[PDB]
Amino acid sequence: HMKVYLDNNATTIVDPEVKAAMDPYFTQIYGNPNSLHDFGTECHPALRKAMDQMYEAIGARDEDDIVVTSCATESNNWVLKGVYFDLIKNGDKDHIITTEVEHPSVTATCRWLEEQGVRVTYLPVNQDGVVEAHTVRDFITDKTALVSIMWANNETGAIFPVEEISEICKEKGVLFHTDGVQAIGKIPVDVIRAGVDFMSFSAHKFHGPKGVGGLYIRNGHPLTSLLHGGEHMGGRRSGTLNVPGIVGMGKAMELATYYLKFEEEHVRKLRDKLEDAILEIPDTYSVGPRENRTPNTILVSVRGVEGEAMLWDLNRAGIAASTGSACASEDLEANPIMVAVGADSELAHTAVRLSLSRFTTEEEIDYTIEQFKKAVERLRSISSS
Amino acid sequence: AHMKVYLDNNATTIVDPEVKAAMDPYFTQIYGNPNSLHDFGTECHPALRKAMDQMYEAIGARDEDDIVVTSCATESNNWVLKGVYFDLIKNGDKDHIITTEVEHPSVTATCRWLEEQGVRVTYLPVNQDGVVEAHTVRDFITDKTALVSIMWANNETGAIFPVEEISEICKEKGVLFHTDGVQAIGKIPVDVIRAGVDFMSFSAHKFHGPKGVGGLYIRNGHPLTSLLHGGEHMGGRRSGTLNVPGIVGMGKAMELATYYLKFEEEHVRKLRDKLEDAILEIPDTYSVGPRENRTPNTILVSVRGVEGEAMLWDLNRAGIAASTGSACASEDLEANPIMVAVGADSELAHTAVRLSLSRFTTEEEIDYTIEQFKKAVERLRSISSSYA
Repeated sequence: HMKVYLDNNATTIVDPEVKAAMDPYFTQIYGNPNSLHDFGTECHPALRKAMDQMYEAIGARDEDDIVVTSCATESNNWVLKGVYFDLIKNGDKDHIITTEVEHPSVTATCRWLEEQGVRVTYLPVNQDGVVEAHTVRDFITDKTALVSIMWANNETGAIFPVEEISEICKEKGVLFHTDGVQAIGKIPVDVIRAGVDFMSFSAHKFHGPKGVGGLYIRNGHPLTSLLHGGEHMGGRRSGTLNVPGIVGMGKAMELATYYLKFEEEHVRKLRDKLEDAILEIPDTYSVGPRENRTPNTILVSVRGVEGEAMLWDLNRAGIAASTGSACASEDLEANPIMVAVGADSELAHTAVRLSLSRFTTEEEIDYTIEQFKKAVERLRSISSS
Repeated sequence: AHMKVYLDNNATTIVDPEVKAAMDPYFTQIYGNPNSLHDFGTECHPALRKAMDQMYEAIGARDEDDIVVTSCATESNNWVLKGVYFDLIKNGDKDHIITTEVEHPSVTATCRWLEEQGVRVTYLPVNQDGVVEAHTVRDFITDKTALVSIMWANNETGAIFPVEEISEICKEKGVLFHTDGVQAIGKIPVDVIRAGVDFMSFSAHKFHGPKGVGGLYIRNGHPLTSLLHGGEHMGGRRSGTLNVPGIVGMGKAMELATYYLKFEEEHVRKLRDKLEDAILEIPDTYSVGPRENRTPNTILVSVRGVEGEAMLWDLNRAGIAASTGSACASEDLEANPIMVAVGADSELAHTAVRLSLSRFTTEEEIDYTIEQFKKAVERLRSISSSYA
């Protein structure tokens, strides 16, 4: 029996060196950075180094702004509700474009905004689990305020063509926000090559602590504060700084870009080994093309078995994984495949999501393969066909 | 001379080594998402349950009430103000909020933005004793008042507001009552039912908890439109992955704060009174606010000849951390010169030195601060051409 964590898309372990970087800023270094005395300013070089690491990690420039939030949920709420306030309730706009596969912090916010008179089109997702740039350009009107498309999906790992969406969005002169939580540490992130106006991210996705996130803004574009008050974060988000959170997030983001620049094959090779091994089981289908998928993600549908049952038989074996919505369909060759769908569909079935990280060992993978085979055989023997 | 001494506790506090020890496992040892169904995710569930229990017991909340964990009391204040505006003003029949001129910027600036959306706001001035009394709030409530938001205790003077009577008046008039209780936890007894409040904001890093975590208490699970929408974290009232270390730390810190409350009432109050008496032995010095209505750990002293910012800077050169506080010159009923609390945006305001202790303050630190304070006053009065 071995405990194995493959739910990294939900949360990640804090790198011990990141935790060590955070350690002094609880009891040793505790002053408020907004104070003028030496106790308050003692953490200022650490905050500056952290902010520099974040700017460097995402390819932001000096002109741009990076506001530290409590989580990417805050960031999504902030950009959606602030653009609604700026260009819809006090502007001449009334439309937002997004996808039916976004994180709940975007979907539920969009539904509340629709409860405030905003027209929102949740764009359906194509066979590859992606939304393409021509659909969105066909859906931009003269009243569209904002296009909000996640950078990569958390259930399938599919990468969205955020750059092409940016080109079109700039053509129509509409702001572009992306939920980039799944991008940091897994794919190259250059927010000027992506052309996005706003980007949300979360530290606990790339081995930073929980309780700290960020929102990126291009060229300090105006965005009404979600949290008003004091002049923390350039007067854009009030409240005492989560000093350990900031220090840790910066260290984690630097480490994420280092391990993507060199440790890129270790995670990708283990993901592909696991996926090949699982796909050698009869009547298994992996959702989404691997060549457009983050290196750490598999979303597998097992026929005969149900995703929750597969999840709990894995959990009994010490393996943590999660669920993902999928729909039954075919390709152009008329071969049955499993494809992405919004969770709120009736044609969705639960597939098993397995997400690795840079801390996954090959032994963990051998154990996971063996236990996956075991669970599949035991459970197909007890149900349906 | 130089000794580092921290007397700016009303701004932020050191994390109790026990709170840090309670937090340590929940970064790398226990890291699963509490919203997951596998054992990795649920492993932290008992710590969250225990922390939530610690909070409810610490503030005297009941089982019906809700305690939603926020990122900071700034979040809580923004949430309560903007949510009541959404519920009872934009989609209701109210348009008035009553508050004070001495609120934290989290509430003042929010109120000004609400005024920018058509909300009538009355910033009630604060009296000589540095407090707003219940009868004036009653005089200002109409049948359009949606919410009364008055801080529990002031962060510059430490003056305690009569939140119980204000609640009584609010309940007679049937208007919701929110308090910024950040300054109350660890310094005064906090029972949110005896205070009669409908909403209360608090922040962990004020009572020796970590930065990045706060809370909002809600009576009886009163409806309040979410500031952060999404998943159903915190009963669907505040989305976003739980700050597990922050929650555990906040629970431990709140338990410690209520335990140490009598240490703070006795010993810390004794050290505060020593420092304040010693400082008041200097000619032309005035303590803002009556002590018999003040949190045990706070002094706001106005010096006549010296300027507050200069006094802060050379005190810091001596290793002493303190802060500023707004004050206005006045007289008492006997026509004796006194310094009284005033909003920061007044032009009749000058800077007084704020000194705030904690349960970690030593009598050596107090003695050193007394000596260095006297030195700085003498030094800066010795350079004045005006002072006499």
